[PDB]
Amino acid sequence: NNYCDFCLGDSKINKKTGQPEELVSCSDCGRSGHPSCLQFTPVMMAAVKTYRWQCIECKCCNICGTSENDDQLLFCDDCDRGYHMYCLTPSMSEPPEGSWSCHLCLDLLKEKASIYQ
Ligand SMILES: [Zn+2]
Ligand SMILES: [Zn+2]
Ligand SMILES: [Zn+2]
Ligand SMILES: [Zn+2]
Repeated sequence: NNYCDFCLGDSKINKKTGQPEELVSCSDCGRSGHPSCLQFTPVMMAAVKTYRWQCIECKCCNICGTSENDDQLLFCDDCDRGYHMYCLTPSMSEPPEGSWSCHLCLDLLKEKASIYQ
């Protein structure tokens, strides 16, 4: 929990970059990483600190709260939250093309959301 799974560093030292960098930790299993190690964009690096982020193994739909039907569980390209295609309104029959930003991110980030330009 107090070490980055990817570089084995900690909050005091990112071993890849040499800089101090906060860890983000999965709210369910404790899997931790530096945001840069997790290869998050600066927008996502920021977003995962504003809510109880979950790693891919633990990720649940933010709407229904389940981790079932992973073949329909979208990840927002800005905040990394999961959403089932069928939980969205309107429901999506097929996955989207290109980048996809959830409603929370569109509201908060506006023009900085991935879906734009
Ligand atoms: Zn790291
Ligand atoms: Zn986890
Ligand atoms: Zn759902
Ligand atoms: Zn989002």
